[PDB]
Amino acid sequence: AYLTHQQKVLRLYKRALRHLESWCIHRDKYRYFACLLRARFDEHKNEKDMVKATQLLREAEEEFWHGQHPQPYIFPESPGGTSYERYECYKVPEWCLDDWHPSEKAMYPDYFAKREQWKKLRRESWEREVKQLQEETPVGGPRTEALPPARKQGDLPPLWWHIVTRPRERPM
Amino acid sequence: MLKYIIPTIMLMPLTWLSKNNMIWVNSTAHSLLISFTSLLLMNQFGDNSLNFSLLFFSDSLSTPLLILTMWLLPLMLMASQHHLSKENLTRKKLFITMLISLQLFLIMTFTAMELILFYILFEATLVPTLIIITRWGNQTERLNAGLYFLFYTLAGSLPLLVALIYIQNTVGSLNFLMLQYWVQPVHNSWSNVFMWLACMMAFMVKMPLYGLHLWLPKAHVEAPIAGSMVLAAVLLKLGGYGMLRITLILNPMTDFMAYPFIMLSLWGMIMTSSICLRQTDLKSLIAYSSVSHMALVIVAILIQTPWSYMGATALMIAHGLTSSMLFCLANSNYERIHSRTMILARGLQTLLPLMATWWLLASLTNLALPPTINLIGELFVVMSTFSWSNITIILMGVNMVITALYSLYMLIMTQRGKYTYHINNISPSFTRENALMSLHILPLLLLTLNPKIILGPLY
Amino acid sequence: DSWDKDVYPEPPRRTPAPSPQTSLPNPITYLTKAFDLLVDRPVTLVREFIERQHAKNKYYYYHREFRRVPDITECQEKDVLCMFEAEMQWRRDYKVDQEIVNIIQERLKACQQREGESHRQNCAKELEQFTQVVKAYQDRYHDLGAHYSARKCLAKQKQRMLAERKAAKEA
Amino acid sequence: VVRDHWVHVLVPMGFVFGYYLDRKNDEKLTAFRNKSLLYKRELKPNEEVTWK
Amino acid sequence: RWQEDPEPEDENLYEKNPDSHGYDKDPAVDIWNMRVVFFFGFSIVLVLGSTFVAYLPDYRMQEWARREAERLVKYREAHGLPIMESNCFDPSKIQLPE
Amino acid sequence: DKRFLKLLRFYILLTGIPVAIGITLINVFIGEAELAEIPEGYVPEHWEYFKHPISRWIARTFF
Amino acid sequence: APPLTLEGIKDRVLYVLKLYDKIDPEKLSVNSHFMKDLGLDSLDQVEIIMAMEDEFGFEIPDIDAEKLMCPQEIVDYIADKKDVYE
Amino acid sequence: ARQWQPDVEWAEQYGGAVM
Amino acid sequence: QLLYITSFVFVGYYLLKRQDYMYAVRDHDMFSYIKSHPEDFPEKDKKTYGEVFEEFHPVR
Ligand SMILES: CCCCCCCCCCCCO[C@@H]1O[C@H](CO)[C@@H](O[C@H]2O[C@H](CO)[C@@H](O)[C@H](O)[C@H]2O)[C@H](O)[C@H]1O
Ligand SMILES: CCCCCCCCCCCCO[C@@H]1O[C@H](CO)[C@@H](O[C@H]2O[C@H](CO)[C@@H](O)[C@H](O)[C@H]2O)[C@H](O)[C@H]1O
Ligand SMILES: CCCCCCCCCCCCO[C@@H]1O[C@H](CO)[C@@H](O[C@H]2O[C@H](CO)[C@@H](O)[C@H](O)[C@H]2O)[C@H](O)[C@H]1O
Ligand SMILES: CCCCCCCCCCCCO[C@@H]1O[C@H](CO)[C@@H](O[C@H]2O[C@H](CO)[C@@H](O)[C@H](O)[C@H]2O)[C@H](O)[C@H]1O
Repeated sequence: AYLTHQQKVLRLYKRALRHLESWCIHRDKYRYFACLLRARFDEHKNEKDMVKATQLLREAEEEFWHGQHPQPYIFPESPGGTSYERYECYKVPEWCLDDWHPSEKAMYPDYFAKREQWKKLRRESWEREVKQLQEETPVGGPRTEALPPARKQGDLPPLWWHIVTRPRERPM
Repeated sequence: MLKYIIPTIMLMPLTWLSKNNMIWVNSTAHSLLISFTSLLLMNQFGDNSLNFSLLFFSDSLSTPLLILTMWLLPLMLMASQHHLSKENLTRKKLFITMLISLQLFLIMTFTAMELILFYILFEATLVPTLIIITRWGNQTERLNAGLYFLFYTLAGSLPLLVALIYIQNTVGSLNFLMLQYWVQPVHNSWSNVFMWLACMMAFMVKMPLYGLHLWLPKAHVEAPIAGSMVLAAVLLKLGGYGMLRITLILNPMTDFMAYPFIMLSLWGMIMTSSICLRQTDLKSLIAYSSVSHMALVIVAILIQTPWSYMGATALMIAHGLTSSMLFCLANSNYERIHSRTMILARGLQTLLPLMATWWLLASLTNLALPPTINLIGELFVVMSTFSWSNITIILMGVNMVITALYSLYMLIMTQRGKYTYHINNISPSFTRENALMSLHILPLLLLTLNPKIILGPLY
Repeated sequence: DSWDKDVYPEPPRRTPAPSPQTSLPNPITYLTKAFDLLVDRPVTLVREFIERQHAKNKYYYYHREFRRVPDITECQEKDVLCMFEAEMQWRRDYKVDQEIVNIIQERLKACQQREGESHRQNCAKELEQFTQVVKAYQDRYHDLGAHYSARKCLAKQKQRMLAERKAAKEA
Repeated sequence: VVRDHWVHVLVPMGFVFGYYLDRKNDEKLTAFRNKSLLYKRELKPNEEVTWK
Repeated sequence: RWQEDPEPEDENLYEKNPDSHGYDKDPAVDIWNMRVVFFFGFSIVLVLGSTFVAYLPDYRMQEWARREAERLVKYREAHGLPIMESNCFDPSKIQLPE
Repeated sequence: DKRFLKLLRFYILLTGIPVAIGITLINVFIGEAELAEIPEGYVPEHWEYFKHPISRWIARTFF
Repeated sequence: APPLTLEGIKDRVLYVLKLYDKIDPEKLSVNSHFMKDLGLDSLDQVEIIMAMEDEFGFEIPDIDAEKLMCPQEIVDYIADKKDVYE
Repeated sequence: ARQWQPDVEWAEQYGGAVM
Repeated sequence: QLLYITSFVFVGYYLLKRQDYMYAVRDHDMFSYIKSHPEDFPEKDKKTYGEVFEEFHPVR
């Protein structure tokens, strides 16, 4: 796994607490056991033998799998939650506004004037953005998906349009 | 029939002598008038067919096919004029000429009173169809698709020609009206077994019968939209029409010769429906859908009951309008994304809301929602096939389950979900595209109000 | 009335007179009176106007009577001219006999609704007449096939007649 | 009549021509006009052909 | 490698004609082609054709058969004859083998 | 999408409304034929065997 | 649900931190690093994220959560997901 | 995507002494 | 163009006349031969379907 040992323990901790919260339900009850669980992690926090620490983690994962709630609580908009992707059918891409009939664009003379400025800004910045990536990407291509910030003033961060202009989470 | 043959030929001078920019306007306008006049063919009587002359006649089986054939010509011109817009002017006129010659052969095929006349016109449809596919197809594989189509058909037709000429020698006539009164029973013998196979295997290939169906997905994937519309809507029906006429003179031998071909159709319809669930090409899915739907028609024709012929007649018309509509719907997407992959362009209901209504209506007819004529035809075949053997209800019932699964899966895959981010050329539906779908779905739904005119001669 | 009651009989209707045993007013009585005034009267006035326009223009249409022609049993073999007229005649009879079975089925279905919970005892004649008519229709037309004809009909009858001859010869 | 819109009579004329040819062909098939056992009858005072 | 035209970029009819109906690049032809399709397709064939089909005279003598069937049922019940007799042809006209 | 559906309604109603009005006037003012016994020695025209005037007209004209 | 604002998000983010006993509500500021300034460790940071998740009713993935090290970063993260621009 | 037409590699299928 | 039409019709007229004549000859020969050989073309005693027997094959 790409995750370091330190990252693995933390993800288990958060996962373990959430499933514990599903079992307890009542907040006072959950608080009591959450502190006991934090104690178990705090007990071996300073273990320095990475063969013992790795063993402690693997055993902990096995215990979680035996004790996990079969139906854990999920935030409504998280993957698997009851509202996940509920609004994707209302998210329309912004390029659809180019196909609007003139009479449709005439009802928003001020929105479509601002829209042109952004399109101009996108057109003017693109060439610099492409150049910045070329002269920063090591020979052979990128090694990670991390993108650079803008360096000069008046430069926009490379590859920004589809991040800045993405639909709102409540588009309608 | 000359009140339809001559006007159809006049579409050729009209197209060739029309001003350059008016070829599509003039041909479409006047082909619709011919379609309007085709309603006069519905002067049908309870007992006698409509026998115009020594050459041509019309009964309740050929009339709905004749009206479907002439309705389709104006629809293929609408579907064609976009992707041909950059074509050379003369080659536009030749393309339209091939469609006109196909209608001409087809309306004569369905009305020919002499079976050898039927054969010549039946076999003449190959030439315009082959030319359309190989000349105006867009991919390399259109050449192989042409040859498979050509040689699958001739492999069965050449035995058919020998059998028909043999029958005229021993019976004296191949006039269909005469054969109704002079027909004699066919007795068991190896000679009569091969006479039976020759008389039928040409039609089974065009249906197509499962096992001989592999030319059809090839042709569809490679044909232009107009070639797919005629091929699905009408040309497949030539086999069904031929089988409904030729089985008259094959009794009682059809009692036991039907068994292998019923087994292929009963099992084939379940497998082709299942294949539709895993197709990655949209045009190929609709092609395998036709094989599944036409397997019902083969079973119905072979068991030879009054209810099975009414069902088979309705199925052919209903499937003709539905399959043509589905191909046009997939073409409208293809003209945008220029690919036939079903999974490429998703969530289209968001971007093309009205075209998503056409997709819904077309899918519902494909799965045969009551009271559409798609269900009426399908139901009548199920009722009669149950009487033939109760166990068939299991295969018939299963096929309806699978047919629902892939019809809605094709609807869900392309119209629902999230849209594909990088595809940003989905322009709004054109008035041409919307009118094309409404001309498929409205007549299809109107026929529910009066379905007797598509239930054939046994109504 | 407007159809022949003999073809579509209906027993005389016996509706009990109201015998209320409650001081309250019957809601249906008032709704009937309102329906009569609001719905029935204006609907009748429109109809009477229409039937006045029809009276000023009275024209007639007729029920086609087909003369009888020799049956298929009297046609010389392979004589199409005589066979064709016997075949058209047989097809018209076939389509007529389908409608006789529909008339009897309609009588049966109307009886089952009319009698209600007593339909099992009170619809015995309609059931009996349906059973007898379905028997005759089956003997005539069942199993001929999609390509049926007077020839196949005759061949079915002859086979049946031979079986019944052996039935009498056997006893 | 206009050189613009004279081609619009080719197909309507084809229908009339085809319709007329259809009627003529019926004249070649009058062998049994008023001779079928089902339909033969005596002729009305001015009738000369039961159909045509 | 060899001389060849590059594939032309796909074109959008709405680009130079926001009112395009999709039939033609010429706005005058585009509107005309739309009118012939809508008029003849909908106004004529579908509307008049549906009206024509609705009023077809006794298609396949389905009404005549019912009227005739009523006449025979009335006759045979008044005269005590069976509504329908199993023998389709008069047995006096048949001559069984043997 | 809106434009197409307005055009669809217009051209459907372009002949639809005239047809609906004409059918209504035919029924109200002309009416339907009355079933009658064939007068002795009278030979009806083939279109006189139908009831509705529109059906009769179709039979008289086209069939 | 009623809309959020940048100052409203910041007010509630600190409000939750002020009810945590391992943090000194006086030393707390929007720019306090949970590690360098507040003395907390990795395990306490996880619980802080869970508290913010329970506060605003939505999940922050572990890949994103581990990088939120000061209250301002949490405020910025919430505003980005809720499309708050105030 | 414009209509495919035979290229040189395709045409040379027919330029040999035999097929 | 007029010569193409005229020449085709000219040649076609004579071909159609010979075509017709050869079919008249075929009928003339056939009918006289039937006359010359009565024993080989005897009239069939024509039974009616009432008298003839046909086995019935149910379509069940
Ligand atoms: C089943 C009832 C009817 C069956 C009729 C069958 C007769 C044969 C019909 C097709 C004839 C096609 O003739 C030829 O076939 C082969 C494959 O089949 C095609 O060739 C294609 O397949 C072959 C091998 O499968 C490949 O090596 C080749 O690269 C590929 O192009 C040719 O492009 C086609 O010209
Ligand atoms: C798509 C594939 C379809 C496959 C369908 C297979 C159907 C099989 C049909 C078998 C019936 C063949 O026909 C059957 O054989 C011969 C004809 O030579 C007939 O019998 C005749 O020849 C046999 C020779 O063995 C003699 O014994 C017999 O004296 C003679 O009358 C049978 O009375 C007939 O019933
Ligand atoms: C009973 C059968 C009836 C069949 C009816 C068929 C209807 C078909 C409608 C097509 C209408 C086209 O009619 C059109 O008229 C104008 C002037 O008259 C002609 O001329 C026009 O050319 C161009 C359009 O290209 C115009 O910009 C110009 O203003 C005008 O001069 C067109 O070349 C012709 O196309
Ligand atoms: C509105 C769209 C409808 C579809 C298009 C159909 C157009 C034609 C519809 C009606 C045509 C008139 O229909 C015709 O009316 C006359 C009534 O004068 C009838 O004629 C009948 O009544 C008149 C007297 O009133 C007498 O001539 C005679 O008693 C009788 O022939 C015809 O039998 C009928 O066929």
